[PDB]
Amino acid sequence: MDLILLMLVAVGLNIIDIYIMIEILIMGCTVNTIYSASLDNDMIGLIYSLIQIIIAGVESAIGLSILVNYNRIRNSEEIE
Amino acid sequence: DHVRSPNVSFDDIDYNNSQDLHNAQESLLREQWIRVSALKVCRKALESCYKTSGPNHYEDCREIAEKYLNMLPDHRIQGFLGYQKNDPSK
Amino acid sequence: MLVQNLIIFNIIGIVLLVLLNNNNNGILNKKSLLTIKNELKLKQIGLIISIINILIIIENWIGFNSNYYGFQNIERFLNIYWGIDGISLLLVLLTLILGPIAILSNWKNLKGYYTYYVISINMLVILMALNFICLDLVSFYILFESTLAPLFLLIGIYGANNKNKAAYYVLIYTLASSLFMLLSIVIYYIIINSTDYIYINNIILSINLQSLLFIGIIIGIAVKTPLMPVHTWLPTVHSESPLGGSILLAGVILKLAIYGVIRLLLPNLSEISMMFTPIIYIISILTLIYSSLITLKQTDLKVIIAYSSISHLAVCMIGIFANNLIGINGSLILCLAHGFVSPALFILVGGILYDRYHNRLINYYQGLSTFMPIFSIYLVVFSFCNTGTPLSGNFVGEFLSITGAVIRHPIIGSLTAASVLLSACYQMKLTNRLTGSVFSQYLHITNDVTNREIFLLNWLLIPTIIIGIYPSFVTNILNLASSTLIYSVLI
Amino acid sequence: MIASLAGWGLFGVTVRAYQQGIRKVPFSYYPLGYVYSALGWVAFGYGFNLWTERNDKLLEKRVEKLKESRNLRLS
Amino acid sequence: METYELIDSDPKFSRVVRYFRPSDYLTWALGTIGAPGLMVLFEKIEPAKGNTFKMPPPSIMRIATTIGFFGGFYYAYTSSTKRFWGYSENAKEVAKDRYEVKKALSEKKSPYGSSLLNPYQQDMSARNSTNSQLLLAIFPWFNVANHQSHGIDLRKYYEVRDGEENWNFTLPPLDQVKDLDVAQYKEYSNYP
Amino acid sequence: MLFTSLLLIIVYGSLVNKSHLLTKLINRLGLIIIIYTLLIHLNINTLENLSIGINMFNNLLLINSFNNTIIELILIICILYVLLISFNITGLSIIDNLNYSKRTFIVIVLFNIIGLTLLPLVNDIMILFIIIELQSYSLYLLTAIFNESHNSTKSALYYFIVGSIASFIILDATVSIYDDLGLTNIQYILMYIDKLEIFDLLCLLFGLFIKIGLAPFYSYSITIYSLSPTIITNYISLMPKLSILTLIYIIMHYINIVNNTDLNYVISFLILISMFIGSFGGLNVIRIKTLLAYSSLLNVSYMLLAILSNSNESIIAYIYYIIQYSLTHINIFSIILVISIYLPIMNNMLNVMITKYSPIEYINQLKNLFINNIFIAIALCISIFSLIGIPPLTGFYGKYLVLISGLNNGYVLLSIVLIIASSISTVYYATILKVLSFDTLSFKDIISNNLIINTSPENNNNEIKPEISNVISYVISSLTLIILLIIIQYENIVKGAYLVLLYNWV
Amino acid sequence: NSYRAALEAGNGNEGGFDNKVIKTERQGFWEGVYRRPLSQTVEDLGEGRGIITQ
Amino acid sequence: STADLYGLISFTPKRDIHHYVIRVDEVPGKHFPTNTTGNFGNTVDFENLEPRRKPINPYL
Ligand SMILES: CCCCCCCCCCCCCCCCCC(=O)OC[C@H](COP(=O)(O)OCCN)OC(=O)CCCCCCCCCCCCCCCCC
Ligand SMILES: CCCCCCCCCCCCCCCCCC(=O)OC[C@H](COP(=O)(O)OCCN)OC(=O)CCCCCCCCCCCCCCCCC
Ligand SMILES: CCCCCCCCCCCC(=O)OC[C@H](COP(=O)(O)OCC[N+](C)(C)C)OC(=O)CCCCCCCCCCC
Ligand SMILES: CCCCCCCCCCCC(=O)OC[C@H](COP(=O)(O)OCC[N+](C)(C)C)OC(=O)CCCCCCCCCCC
Ligand SMILES: CCCCCCCCCCCC(=O)OC[C@H](COP(=O)(O)OCC[N+](C)(C)C)OC(=O)CCCCCCCCCCC
Repeated sequence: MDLILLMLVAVGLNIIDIYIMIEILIMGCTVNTIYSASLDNDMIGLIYSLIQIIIAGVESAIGLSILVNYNRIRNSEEIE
Repeated sequence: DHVRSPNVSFDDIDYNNSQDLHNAQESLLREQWIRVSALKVCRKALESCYKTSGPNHYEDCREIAEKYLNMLPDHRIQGFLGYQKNDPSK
Repeated sequence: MLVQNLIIFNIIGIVLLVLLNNNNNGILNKKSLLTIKNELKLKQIGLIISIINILIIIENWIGFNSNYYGFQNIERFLNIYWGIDGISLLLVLLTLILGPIAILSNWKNLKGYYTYYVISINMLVILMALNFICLDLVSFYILFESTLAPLFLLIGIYGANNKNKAAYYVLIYTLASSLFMLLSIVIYYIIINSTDYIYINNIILSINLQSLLFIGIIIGIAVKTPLMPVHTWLPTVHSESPLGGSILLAGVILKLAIYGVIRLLLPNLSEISMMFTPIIYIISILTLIYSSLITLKQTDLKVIIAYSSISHLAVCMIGIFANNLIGINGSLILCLAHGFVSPALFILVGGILYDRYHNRLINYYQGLSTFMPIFSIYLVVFSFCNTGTPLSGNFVGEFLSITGAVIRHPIIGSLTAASVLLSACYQMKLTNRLTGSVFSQYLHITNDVTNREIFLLNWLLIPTIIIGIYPSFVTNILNLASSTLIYSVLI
Repeated sequence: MIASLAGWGLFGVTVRAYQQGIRKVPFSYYPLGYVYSALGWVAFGYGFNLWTERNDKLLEKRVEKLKESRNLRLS
Repeated sequence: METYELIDSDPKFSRVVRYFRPSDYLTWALGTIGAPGLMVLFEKIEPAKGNTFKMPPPSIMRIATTIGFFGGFYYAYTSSTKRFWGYSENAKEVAKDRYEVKKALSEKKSPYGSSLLNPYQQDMSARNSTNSQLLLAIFPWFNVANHQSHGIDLRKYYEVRDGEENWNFTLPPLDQVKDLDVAQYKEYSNYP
Repeated sequence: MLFTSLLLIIVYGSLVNKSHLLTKLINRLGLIIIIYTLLIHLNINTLENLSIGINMFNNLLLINSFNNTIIELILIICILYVLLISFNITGLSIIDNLNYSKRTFIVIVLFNIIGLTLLPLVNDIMILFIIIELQSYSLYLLTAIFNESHNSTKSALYYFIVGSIASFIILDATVSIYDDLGLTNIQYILMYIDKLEIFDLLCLLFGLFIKIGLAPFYSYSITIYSLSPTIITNYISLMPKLSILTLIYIIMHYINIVNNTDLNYVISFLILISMFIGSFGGLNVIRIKTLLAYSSLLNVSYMLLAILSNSNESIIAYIYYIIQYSLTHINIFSIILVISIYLPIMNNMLNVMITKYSPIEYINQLKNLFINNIFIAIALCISIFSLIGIPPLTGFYGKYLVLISGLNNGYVLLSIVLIIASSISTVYYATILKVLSFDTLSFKDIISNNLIINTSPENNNNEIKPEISNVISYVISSLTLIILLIIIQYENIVKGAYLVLLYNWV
Repeated sequence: NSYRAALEAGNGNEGGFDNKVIKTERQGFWEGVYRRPLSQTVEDLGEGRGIITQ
Repeated sequence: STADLYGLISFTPKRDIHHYVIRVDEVPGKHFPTNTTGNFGNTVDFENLEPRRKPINPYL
């Protein structure tokens, strides 16, 4: 019951909700990596996980920076 | 002046040597126009014989006309690609 | 050095015509001597160059041997080998002669931009001329599609009311089809590793792979020469295209397809041609019969001649696919004969009548012999030449092509004789109507044929009669070259 | 190689000439632009014919290793 | 291909700068003053403002020199490196390298030098900096450590070539040179 | 050279005042930085010594003669691109002041160039997922450089969201490969090419397919390109494809080791659909940037046919195609950025709103270009004719070489479709050429002082004042003749393509 | 059946052509030859309009 | 000659799971940051290492 694209119902109906879903999806790839690194007793995989957390952090900032500028644009009249 | 025909049968050459393959194509052509010319001379006799004989042209030109009809089907330009690209022995 | 002289001279000539005219754009108003008298000093340069190109081929003609087998004047320019044989000599010669007549036909019936028009005509003439003197399938294609760029722009800029409709038709019909020829050219380059003529003439391919190559190439040929049922682009183009475009289009461009059969099909796909020859005859003969019945029920003046050219290009294809020297020689002579009579008709129909009365509806005109006697004289003569009169060059082409078909297939090839009757119906019905009954009430009496218009007709009529009366000027050159295409084994 | 370099030098001149038509100015405007363009495209010409001459020495040596490999298949 | 003798597959930063031919400094000289010149030439080709020539601000002529300086060094750095790898003529350099390496061996000192890095870190610093010059255009990285993964056989410094017998060098066997792999693991095979 | 001077420009950028003259001169320093990088790169990198492939930085990056060429291609296109902002394109301040307001425009470009060049060189999944982000982020920042605009910002937000999804798809595939094998380096993975799940490399490509805008993901690329300013769309519609099509080719080179038949069918399904959508898509459109966006999709479709076939003829076809389509794309967007000075001015109907970000937005704004500037129109016609495929322009050999590699590997269906989509596409390239010239003679006698160029004052009325800047006109002239006159050097240039090697050797 | 797969199995034309080796068995789809047995032409083209007879 | 040159270059040698190019020029694990000899599973001895697979540069 994922082949019916059920997850789209679970997403909210705002742009900020789309941002959340992406970060949840990227977090799924880190938990899988930590699962793989620990079982193999490999510290190379845990380095990958650290990079995924750091890189996905930057992407969050750039997304909200664009959204904040975009939201400011509508209320950018500044007449007074 | 009057350059001759370099008689070269395809079965003697290897087609890779392009200069040879050109000779075997040209030679097969130049021996086919000679047969057409010999047809014209043979038919040039049939016309003169027919007129001079008059009513006798069924007997005084019998062999000439017979030979002309026998040689007519195959005394025409046939080209080299027919025999170049085919091997009759198989 | 033919090609090296030919390309360089025109490239030099194009730059000369570019420099003189476009130097005066600047910021200043066009008060210039060159554009005085409708750019007369820039048209004359263009007319001189098209005459000079004729002198280039003649320089290499006197060295040409009519007895040596193979390609002559073999030269490597731009990493491409260029050669001339018996067939390529006459088609290049014919192409260059139509150069000056195309320019001279539109000498004083354009609204402007004569410099652009002149350069476009020369580029079409040179690229067509270069197309017969290449030596590989790839180079054949390059000069077979480069003409689209000037031809698409020439029709759109200098066209009739429906030029937009026709500009698409010439561009897309000749590209959506010739692309199907690019596939077959590419297949040769993959399995043989070269597209050179002599290299691929000696290689036999499997029975299936010849059919796949034949279809890909016949598709690009059956469109370039209008053959049913993909003939529905030429009549539109001929109606809308300018007089210079119509002269070159039905004079040389449509003959490229006949020459395309010689280079791309007969030698290297020889076996499959014999398999396709009965199919070609059914397609061609129905093209002849239909395109002559369709012409009966037409109305437009220039469209009527457009369908006439299709019928006389079906006779060429019937003759060329015959497997004998009689069919092949007559098919080539007819292309040469049709290279002068067909352009001449467009001068009468779309270059004299249209340039004065500015209409193309056959209902208006009748009885033009009353006040235009000289126009009628060339109308009747070029009508009887176009129908296959014995003293014309069309008859020699039409007799040998019909006789060549009968030798290959005596039963279905007999239907090729329909061209003798059908060409008389639609053609004379035009000539009978244009020169019959009282002078039309819709047309005012105007100037008769001028000196310029007389000149073109006299220099498009004489080559037609000369070939008709004594075609040995043409047959002797072709006899060696045409004998190579024949494929037959007699035991 | 002077035969080849002159070809590029002419090609560089034509670019400058074609540029004037873009800018809508008479072709006799600031003639030095033709010399500068000719020198520039000769410099690219010199560095091009070297690149082609350098290729030929590379390609033939790679060809030799290819013909040996073909003879193994042709055996 | 125009190969030569492979002096050092991973030349050290201090040795690359040392082996700068006089032409190499000239290249660095051009690049340091070429960048201010190119800014001037650009104004000649088309001015930034107006339709007339105007020399760029003196402040820009200062930063452009800095870009040219750090830009022209790498052209010198890359030119010298190709002589070590064997991609460029190195007859002059081979003479210099063999003299120093022979001098190092003669004095019972390592050719590479003493290091502050344990045997793993030497190996690690080899992989990071080796062939880094192939990306020196994109971003800098240099071999600043005294490691030993230089991809050579030290016995090629033992045999005497032409024109070297005059130096009168005596070379001990490799098992007695300080700071080498063969002369370090004498007590424990795990530790140097 | 990039890293050392990019930091210098970042510090120097904010130290000096914000003035369009200082910003423009700083942009020129960006041009000088890129030029030095090319000289330094060409000096140390050769095709002869990189044929084997040389590992760098602990085997994180691997460079060979194939990735090396694209790096040289990326740098050269950027040099021509920076000429659009380092020099005047039109001359009039109103339309050219948009390129000089943002100081960090050149800085962001240099951030992207570092990302662009290193992406083909990735040899480990850890550095793949990083380098794709360094390039991907630089695109989102670039699309939002003009934050006053409403369309440019909404483009970047739409671009950020889809690009993040593509990054997650790419990230997930690399984690899946890591979970099966436990290894990271691609060369280590090659040992286990027969035992990992091969479709996980396809899931990796599906991420890269999104970023270059391949159907069915084409929807966002057309929208984004049609909205961003013309100065921005010229860079984001070409550069990401240069540095990703090369990476796709390297991955496809690895995948063809096993020669999975199921994987070819899935990719061929995408190739087949893209030619359909890229051809029928542009038939009914009014915007010029939307048309070129559909043209980009179709020419990406043609290149991917060569990549999928992936034989020794693919390298010759792909190397030649990527170079010629890049110059042509630069040539067209250079012309469209210059012919904005012939627009008419009102003195209404349809209330058509034209903004200073995209002065040329509809195709019918090219009318009478044959009249206004005939030499420019011929350059535009030649560029358009190349994309059509009129021989012997550079475009013709691009399709001729793709068909050779496509047919050599048995892609008979896709080859026939590629030709049909080449014929269908010709309709909406001829529309551009119809607009320019087809009404020349009906408008030869026109009274019109209402052009944008006519606003500039007359300086002397005696001296000859050229209508266009020197540098931008020369680039158009240099690229126009390369496309038209490639027939001379084609045999030699193709020989240069023979020498490019990707583990062919013998 | 593609040319590449056929070429790698010896069904292509990599080693050039020769005309003394006349193959009785029908050639492959992609294979090319200089010369062919007459009986194959008779099977394909059929006797008639110039093959063997006139 | 032009046909023979293109025949050689355009040929694509078959690669399968048995023969393909791996650009690994050494063996990992000679030195580890800490605890170099772990479970004593690292059997490969670098003192007696067999010669590696050198790449074949075709231009040399
Ligand atoms: C309690 C159970 C709970 C299970 C949770 C899921 C419930 C089922 C939800 C729908 C399932 C449909 C997909 C089924 C799995 C995906 C297909 C698959 O993996 O194969 C299974 C099935 C048969 O496979 P089989 O032949 O047995 O393979 C054996 C090989 N040794 O393959 C099939 O033949 C299935 C038929 C699919 C073909 C028709 C549907 C495809 C066309 C519509 C697709 C929708 C649009 C997608 C467009 C793609 C976008 C480009
Ligand atoms: C002799 C040589 C000639 C060469 C060309 C020969 C082939 C030409 C084919 C033309 C035949 C169909 C065209 C004319 C039929 C009219 C189609 C149409 O108008 O749509 C009808 C239908 C909806 O009806 P309606 O919108 O009301 O239209 C009424 C018009 N009287 O809407 C429909 O039914 C549309 C059908 C759905 C579209 C399916 C598209 C699938 C692909 C079709 C081919 C496209 C090329 C694909 C490959 C290239 C791209 C990858
Ligand atoms: C045989 C080998 C030829 C190779 C060289 C070709 C040179 C082309 C001309 C360049 C100069 C130019 O673009 O100039 C433009 C010229 C001349 O315009 P005009 O009417 O005099 O301008 C007058 C302007 N007034 C009225 C304001 C003063 O017109 C042309 O465009 C005609 C020739 C090219 C048309 C088609 C080009 C597409 C080619 C596609 C691949 C074949
Ligand atoms: C108003 C103006 C309209 C246009 C008018 C037409 C102008 C004609 C100009 C003639 C020039 C000429 O003659 O050039 C000739 C020279 C010399 O040739 P070579 O070096 O010996 O090469 C040998 C050539 N073979 C082997 C065919 C003989 O080659 C050139 O320079 C080549 C032109 C540049 C080609 C473009 C690609 C190069 C960069 C690569 C980018 C991918
Ligand atoms: C000595 C060997 C090096 C050659 C020079 C190379 C750089 C050119 C700098 C010259 C000075 C300059 O640009 O001067 C400015 C001139 C003229 O400008 P204008 O258009 O008349 O503007 C008006 C100027 N007034 C007011 C003085 C009249 O512009 C040119 O010449 C433009 C030529 C374009 C560059 C050609 C080089 C192409 C190289 C291609 C490599 C891929």
